[PDB]
Amino acid sequence: LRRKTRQLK
Amino acid sequence: LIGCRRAEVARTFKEIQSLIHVKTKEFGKTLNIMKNILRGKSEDGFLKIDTDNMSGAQNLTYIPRFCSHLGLPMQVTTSAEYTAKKCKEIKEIAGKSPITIAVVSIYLNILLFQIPITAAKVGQTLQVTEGTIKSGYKILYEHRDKLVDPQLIANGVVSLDNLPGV
Amino acid sequence: SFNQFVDYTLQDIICEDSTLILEQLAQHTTESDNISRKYEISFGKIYVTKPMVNESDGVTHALYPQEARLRNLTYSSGLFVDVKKRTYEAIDVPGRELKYELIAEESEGKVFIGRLPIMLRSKNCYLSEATESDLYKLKECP
Amino acid sequence: NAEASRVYEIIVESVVNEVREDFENAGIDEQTLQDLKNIWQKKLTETKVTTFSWDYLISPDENLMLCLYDKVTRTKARWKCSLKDGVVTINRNDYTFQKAQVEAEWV
Amino acid sequence: RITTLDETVGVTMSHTGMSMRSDNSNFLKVGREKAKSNIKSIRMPKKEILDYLFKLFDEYDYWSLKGLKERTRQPEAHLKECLDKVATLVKKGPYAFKYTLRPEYKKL
Amino acid sequence: FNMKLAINAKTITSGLKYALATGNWGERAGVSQVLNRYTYSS
Amino acid sequence: GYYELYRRSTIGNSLVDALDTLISDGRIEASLAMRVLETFDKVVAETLKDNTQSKLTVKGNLDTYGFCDDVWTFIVKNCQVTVEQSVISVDKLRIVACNSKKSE
Amino acid sequence: TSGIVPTLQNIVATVTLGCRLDLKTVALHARNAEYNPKRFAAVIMRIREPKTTALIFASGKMVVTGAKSEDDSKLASRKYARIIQKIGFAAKFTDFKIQNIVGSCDVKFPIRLEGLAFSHGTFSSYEPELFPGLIYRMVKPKIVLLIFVSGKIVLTGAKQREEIYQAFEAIYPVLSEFRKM
Repeated sequence: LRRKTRQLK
Repeated sequence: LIGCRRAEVARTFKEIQSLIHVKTKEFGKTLNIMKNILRGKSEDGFLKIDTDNMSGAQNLTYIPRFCSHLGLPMQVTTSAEYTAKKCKEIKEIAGKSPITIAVVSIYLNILLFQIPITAAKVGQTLQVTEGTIKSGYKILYEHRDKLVDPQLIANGVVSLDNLPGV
Repeated sequence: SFNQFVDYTLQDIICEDSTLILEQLAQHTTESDNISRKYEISFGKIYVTKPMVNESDGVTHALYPQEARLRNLTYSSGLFVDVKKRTYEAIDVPGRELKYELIAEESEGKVFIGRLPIMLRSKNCYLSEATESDLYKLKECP
Repeated sequence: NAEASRVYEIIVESVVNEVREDFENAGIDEQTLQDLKNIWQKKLTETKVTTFSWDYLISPDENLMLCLYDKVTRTKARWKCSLKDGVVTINRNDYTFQKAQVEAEWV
Repeated sequence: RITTLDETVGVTMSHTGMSMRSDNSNFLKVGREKAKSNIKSIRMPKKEILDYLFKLFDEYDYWSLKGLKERTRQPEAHLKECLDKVATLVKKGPYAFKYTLRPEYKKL
Repeated sequence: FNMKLAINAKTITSGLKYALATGNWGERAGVSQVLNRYTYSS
Repeated sequence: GYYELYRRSTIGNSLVDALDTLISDGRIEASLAMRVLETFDKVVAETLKDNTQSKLTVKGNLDTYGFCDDVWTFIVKNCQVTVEQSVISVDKLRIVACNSKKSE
Repeated sequence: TSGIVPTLQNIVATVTLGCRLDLKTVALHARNAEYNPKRFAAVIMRIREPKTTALIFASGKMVVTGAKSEDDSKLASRKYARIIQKIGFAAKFTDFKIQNIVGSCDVKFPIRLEGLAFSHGTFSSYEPELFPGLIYRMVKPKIVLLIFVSGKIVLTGAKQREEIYQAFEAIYPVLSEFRKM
């Protein structure tokens, strides 16, 4: 239920 | 790679596999399947004469790219082209791969024109073991007059004594 | 304007969005996998080369504007950037602030990002430092 | 060998050192630690190997040892192996080593 | 100022596109470092499998298929053949897609 | 991961070549025109 | 729990005949003997790897090999070994090896 | 015609026994046997006086490799069946079939392989950067050939002697026409 990759500004 | 070999602009295997992370097994088998099915489709459709377009070695096409990666002058490129063309006459290097014979011919012409680059740098750039280059240079050291371009020594720009001893 | 764009504005544009960070969390599907990773790529300096052209067979030679005009080529120079890669790992446990540490795997690093067309007689073209008779040698009008 | 003798001495010292509390957990007397020593090295003096200061089927006074391996490289004739961390015996003489490269030609 | 490379253009294009220099950096080589783990197992007798399965359901009632594969180290076909005889998967409950023991073996 | 596949140089190359070849700027019209080589004053 | 290979050593068969004498005397029970053999193998396996420095090489000719129950068995005849040199020939020798991967 | 008859070096055959075999029992009881359950789901053995290797499977199928001739494979299968009978299992020669025969030969002259691949291209495929030997697939019979610049020709994928012999007889005139130096 997780999001794996994400963007860090 | 079939498209590269179709237009006399053929590439090698290592630079293809540097881009596509694929093993040699399925790539070779897929190449054989492609060649068989394209020849079958050409026989079913418009027949085409090969006249050395999907030749296995094609070592004459790999000379100027490696010379440009080494930054050699174009006269050295033409001399290495003549050397690679004349390597078909020698029976002791006929079974060698086109890449290694191109590399050793390029190194021989570098030592002929006294281009100040090392064999270690050539091995680092062209990803060839220095032992293979040394073995090719040793086996081509006896064949002096069969590889050096006769009008190059007729013009006096190169000489046979510039090659270092083995 | 073209000299200002090549010499200064290219570097500013690279340094504006040089840092690019991708974050991977623990993937808590099992208790052995509790590692958070952070991959940062940073574009360092930009280098612009002299004008050149690559051929069909991969042969690259320096291109001059007369040859570029006759062969229907583009009078462009490659751009390279010094990219630095940083990989960070951390123990991902609840109730504790994440502290990322370097894995000491930093490879460096010119990589081709594109051919910028070069305005003639800029600070980058061949004709800039050419003298008079050199400029007729290249089949150009003085 | 003196090296194998001191290795055997420190091995038997560590063995009689680490297990005393586990034996005391069983409720036996401390003299069990004593006489079990006396049957050991005396039997070693009966071994007479190391000097102590104390038609085709599978079917003591025999040469044998036990060891550990990591990788075995097998060819048509050669049978090389990176054998590691055991104790060998040759003609009733025990020796201790780190690594051995064993190879033999197939008949 | 920006830096102009004064060397030969071919040296700069050596690292371009087709470059038969192989890539050597270990940045994000996840496919290389997670394809090296392979599971291999054989057909051991059923009795020890059933005893270990009963022990693990006695430890906790609900498990996933990949968790069972990484715990008891079985082939997928043989693990399925051992599971479907004495256990079943939840279809619509809150613990769906998880194997659990049969209702007749709850009281054991 | 491949660094050559990571950065696609043809994005910048094709963007610059399309913006300088045609008059369209981006992705204003007629920003770039064919040079008028009729006389020197032109 | 390591492998149970260590039973055939000279210290191994010395221990098994000693525990046979204890069983005949009846002051040490059975599972106690099994666990003290287990910790004996543990102690010797941990302490055989750290405090030794010598080497050898083996030059021989095999006759029969086998790989069963995840252990390797070899027989070698007329083999030659070097001490740490000094060399001596062995008429018959048997090699039993276990994998470096730890069990249990 | 040919001045030299090619000789064989490996014959691979199979025999089905019609019985169930336990891999652990034949791995432990037999002397020269190896079994890696984590790697290959069969037991491997070999014998020296024909120098042949047996792939023994659990279903009773078994494969013999490394036979020089047909009678060598026959006696190897006989001794393997004796080993199975004497090890504690019942087996019978229900079906024995030879399925692979290879051979090697020399012509003792260099061959221009580039011209060979240019002329006989519809049956051959060349890739010297992977393997220096030309792979030739002739349509009748089903024999593959490995061609080398030293004149060493390797014929592979045969079942009997007449097909490999006629394959060499057909490949001799199209290869003897090429001469180097």
